[PDB]
Amino acid sequence: EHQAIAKMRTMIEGFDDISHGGLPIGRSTLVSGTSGTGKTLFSIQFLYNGIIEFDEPGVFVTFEETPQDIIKNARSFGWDLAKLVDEGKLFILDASPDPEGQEVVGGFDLSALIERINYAIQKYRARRVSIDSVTSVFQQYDASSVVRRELFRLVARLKQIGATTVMTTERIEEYGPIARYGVEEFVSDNVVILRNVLEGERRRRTLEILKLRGTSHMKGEYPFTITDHGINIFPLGAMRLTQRSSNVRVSSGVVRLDEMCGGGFFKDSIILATGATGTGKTLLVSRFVENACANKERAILFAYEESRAQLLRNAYSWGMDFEEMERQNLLKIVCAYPESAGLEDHLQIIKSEINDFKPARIAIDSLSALARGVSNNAFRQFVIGVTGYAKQEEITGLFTNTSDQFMGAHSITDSHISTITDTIILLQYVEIRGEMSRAINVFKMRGSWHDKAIREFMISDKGPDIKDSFRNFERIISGSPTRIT
Amino acid sequence: EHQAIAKMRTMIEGFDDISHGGLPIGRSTLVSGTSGTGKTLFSIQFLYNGIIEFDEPGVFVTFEETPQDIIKNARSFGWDLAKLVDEGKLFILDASPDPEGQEVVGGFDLSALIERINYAIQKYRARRVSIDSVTSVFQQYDASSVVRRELFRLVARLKQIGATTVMTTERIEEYGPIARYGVEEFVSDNVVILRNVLEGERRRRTLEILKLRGTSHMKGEYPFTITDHGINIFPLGAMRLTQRSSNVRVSSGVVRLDEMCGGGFFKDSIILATGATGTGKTLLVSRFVENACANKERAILFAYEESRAQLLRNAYSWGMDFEEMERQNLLKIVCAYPESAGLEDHLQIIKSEINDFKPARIAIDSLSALARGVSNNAFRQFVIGVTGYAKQEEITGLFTNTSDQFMGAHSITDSHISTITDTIILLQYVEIRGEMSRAINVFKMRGSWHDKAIREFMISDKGPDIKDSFRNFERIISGSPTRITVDEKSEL
Amino acid sequence: VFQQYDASSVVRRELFRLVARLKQIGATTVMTTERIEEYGPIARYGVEEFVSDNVVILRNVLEGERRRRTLEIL
Ligand SMILES: Nc1ncnc2c1ncn2[C@@H]1O[C@H](COP(=O)(O)OP(=O)(O)OP(=O)(O)O)[C@@H](O)[C@H]1O
Ligand SMILES: Nc1ncnc2c1ncn2[C@@H]1O[C@H](COP(=O)(O)OP(=O)(O)OP(=O)(O)O)[C@@H](O)[C@H]1O
Ligand SMILES: Nc1ncnc2c1ncn2[C@@H]1O[C@H](COP(=O)(O)OP(=O)(O)OP(=O)(O)O)[C@@H](O)[C@H]1O
Ligand SMILES: Nc1ncnc2c1ncn2[C@@H]1O[C@H](COP(=O)(O)OP(=O)(O)OP(=O)(O)O)[C@@H](O)[C@H]1O
Ligand SMILES: [Mg+2]
Ligand SMILES: [Mg+2]
Repeated sequence: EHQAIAKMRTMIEGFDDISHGGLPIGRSTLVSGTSGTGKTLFSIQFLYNGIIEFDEPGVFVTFEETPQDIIKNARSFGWDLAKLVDEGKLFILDASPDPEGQEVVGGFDLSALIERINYAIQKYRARRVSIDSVTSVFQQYDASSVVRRELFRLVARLKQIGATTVMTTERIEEYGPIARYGVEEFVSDNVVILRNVLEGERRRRTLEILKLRGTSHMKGEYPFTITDHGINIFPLGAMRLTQRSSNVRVSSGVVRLDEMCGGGFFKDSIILATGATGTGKTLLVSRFVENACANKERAILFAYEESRAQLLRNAYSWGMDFEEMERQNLLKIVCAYPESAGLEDHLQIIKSEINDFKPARIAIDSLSALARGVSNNAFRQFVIGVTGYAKQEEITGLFTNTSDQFMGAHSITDSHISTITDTIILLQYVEIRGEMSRAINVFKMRGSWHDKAIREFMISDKGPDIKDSFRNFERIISGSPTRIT
Repeated sequence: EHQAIAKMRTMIEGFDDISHGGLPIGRSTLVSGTSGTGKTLFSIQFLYNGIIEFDEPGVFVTFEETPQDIIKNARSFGWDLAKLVDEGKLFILDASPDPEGQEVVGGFDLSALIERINYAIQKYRARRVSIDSVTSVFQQYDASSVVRRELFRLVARLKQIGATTVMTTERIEEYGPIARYGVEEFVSDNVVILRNVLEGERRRRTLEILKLRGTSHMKGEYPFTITDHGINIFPLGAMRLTQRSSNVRVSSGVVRLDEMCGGGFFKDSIILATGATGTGKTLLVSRFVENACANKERAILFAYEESRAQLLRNAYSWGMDFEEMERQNLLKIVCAYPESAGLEDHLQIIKSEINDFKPARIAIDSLSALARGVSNNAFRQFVIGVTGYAKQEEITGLFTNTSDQFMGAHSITDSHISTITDTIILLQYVEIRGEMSRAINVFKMRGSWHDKAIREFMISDKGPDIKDSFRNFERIISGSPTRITVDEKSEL
Repeated sequence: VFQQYDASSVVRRELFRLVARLKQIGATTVMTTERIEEYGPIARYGVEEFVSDNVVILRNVLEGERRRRTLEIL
């Protein structure tokens, strides 16, 4: 044809954005990865989504797994392929070998198979084809050049037939050659690499479109997660800087704080509370989560440092009954150890729960605990993710950070998140006469005026009481002021 | 079946959590690793727990070790296989070669072996199968493709038989190919990798479930230990943030402290005492452990810096008789150099002893010492483990930390554990008039009010005496203050 | 000895034969092997590791021009 290469949607979450529309129609895409990367799942989801969203029949050619198994496995994702096979929308073509045995039936090899796939295609009026582990077929006794030819032959016949195909390959090195024979890379029109990178005893799955002959696509690796719903990719670099921005205000749950912020936090905003350990970030969170219930709004408190029970003990000791918020179905507590997941996973759990609960406010107690272990770059990516999501969803977010050093801290954040944020509330210890007092300061607020004082404050059962500034002192920011008389 | 694959529990501690229920029934799981990683043990434990806990017979196929040796080595874990063989619950089928000699044993091999296996399975009504090192079978003269097919044949036949199987393979590189031929990884539906990673001159064993076709499972490596009870895995990432939390108070063993903490520590709480060397962390510990005996409760003191003798000399000089606490069976001391093991080992020793003694209190004199060498992330993981265990077990835990720099310390912890902890007791030196005095502060307390004073304190034979704050000083925290007030008293 | 002209599988069989006969005889044996890399495969043919009951690795590590010998029971 005379125009811009057309793409078939995969409907696999996030993939069509990365690929700028989908898989190129009528050509085949190589998808390779090491064991357990999700090659097989990709290729099934491509067919399954075809059938269920466009009523495009599919043909799935298997060389190793058994059709019963392919079917059985899909149940993991709540997919009934046996039904689809019955309705004639899906056809799994068994090309695996005889557990029993013979060695002279496939002397007509590529040729013959190519006929059965063409027969199947015509028969079911197939639009999508997935060949699972072509690699395993020549893993009979071949050399690079022999593979290049067979692959080419196949790709080509399918091109003639007009089918959009997904071919699956295996690799042994996460960052080494693209597929086993260092030849499939160049014979396909498109290449997709699925990686399961190790790094620190944790595993991180990434998907990469290495090339799409004829169109554009997002470059590099994107994290993804295999869930009950199959492959889920987050193109964190595909999120646009187009979030809605209002002037409406909301309370912090602490009136005086509201005053200092020039009448409260903005609804559309990302508020950061930083401070040495024990300064009172968590008390603010409690208070901010409570204010959303007293106004009959839903709030989620994602906790990564305290148990659901402890959170309740400490909250109740500050007034506020978290128990009720729970029943009233106005407040939801989560709680998990940063270690019980990858940032990718965490991010999704968060999104996920936000979707099932549709909160108005959200508080993540200690981003600084989520940064444990992870790389700064991996972590920043996470923050932009959760931040950006809350921002485009009109949810007001309160995030917490504990600074590594009490008193004398020379930066707002050790991870340098402060720019990714709209409002920064800052808590610090101040040594006043052999005692450790606290001080709160609205460091910055983006669309408002806010107070510039570093007010001292106390914590009682009643909660946070913000008092006055240390007017008669110098170097209050050092943590060790110098009362000047 | 219209259901997603079901799993068989291995009962191997920690494994069913990592594998979300067990191994997939009717399929085979490839377990591979380098020499001495624990392959053979995993496979034996899988059959053993199969028989002892569900009365599911097992067939163990062996290609290299002798049935007598497999039975003999299992005695290391208190397992009498010879008995089970006897009662027809376990059947070791010997597939090893005879120390004499025959050629061309590749063909009939698989097939014969397969009905030998089928025969045995059918004969004993086996539900579980372990094939030990299939690897060694084609290690007769083969190339990758021949391996791939043979494997496939075998797995397949077993699938047909309906057996849940554990297959074992060797590797030569800790992070190299999954299994010798670079082919086994793909033929198997499930793959488990046992690693015995070096690093420093210590070895750390990890288990990873790489893939389970059909279901979910935890990802990554998990440290485990081989013990007299076999493989023991700690899914430190599977521990849930659901620990019970009470408002009950308990004493620190120092009244004045108790006041400062708004009436003593919380029963449910992790306490951290920090400060430069010689400030008295160990004194606080001793006192905290004694307090649990004087109340006839059990306490364990895991010490990593002092001998059991030294602890006793120093204790007695502070009053408190550790001798009695011992006899009375209320106090138990441990002691061990951080270097005499890996963090995984330590964590387990701690847990183990907490189970045999059921303490109400526990103190670890110096986390800081356990941090010697180990990486920060390995360490933090360790702390969350001991910390969380303590917490879900209602045991009050006091941990100690020596800061790397006396005076001027700008962070509570050098390893940044301060967020993992409920109450923080800080000890510091204060230079006052050419002399080194001490100060004690309750830096933070999660559920109470605590005192914000940086009180000076002395140490005598009576123990710790907490005096008053340094009100007329600026830069206390810095360790080197400055006195103030320029108006003594004059006329009108 | 097999450094005469052999491949991995031939070595595994021969070793196994020897070790086996020795165990029958009732002897407690120490068998020595060479390696070329201080941290690579355990022994030459990457096969002796699994054929023996116990494995001990002697290392002589370089690192900064000094040499440090270590013994490990693997
Ligand atoms: N419901 C589920 N929830 C979470 N993860 C799942 C679920 N089902 C399967 N998985 C995961 O997905 C993986 C499946 O990968 P898959 O079968 O797609 O093919 P593959 O890894 O590409 O290739 P191979 O045929 O070599 O195994 C499993 O290893 C497992 O980690
Ligand atoms: N009932 C109470 N009465 C007086 N002060 C309290 C009370 N509860 C807590 N506090 C004070 O508040 C502090 C608790 O801090 P909080 O739980 O708000 O979290 P944080 O400082 O933000 O974070 P983290 O606890 O992880 O360091 C304690 O140090 C203590 O001084
Ligand atoms: N009771 C025990 N306590 C602690 N460790 C033990 C005990 N018994 C055995 N071990 C350890 O476990 C190891 C046994 O490993 P195992 O026999 O399970 O198989 P392998 O290493 O997987 O394979 P192979 O030795 O056949 O190459 C020993 O090397 C030893 O380190
Ligand atoms: N009988 C005593 N009388 C007066 N002071 C004592 C007595 N015993 C110990 N001390 C003092 O207490 C200090 C001992 O410190 P302690 O045993 O409390 O542990 P630490 O400071 O926490 O840790 P570490 O000893 O490893 O540095 C000595 O430096 C000394 O000044
Ligand atoms: Mg907190
Ligand atoms: Mg000490």
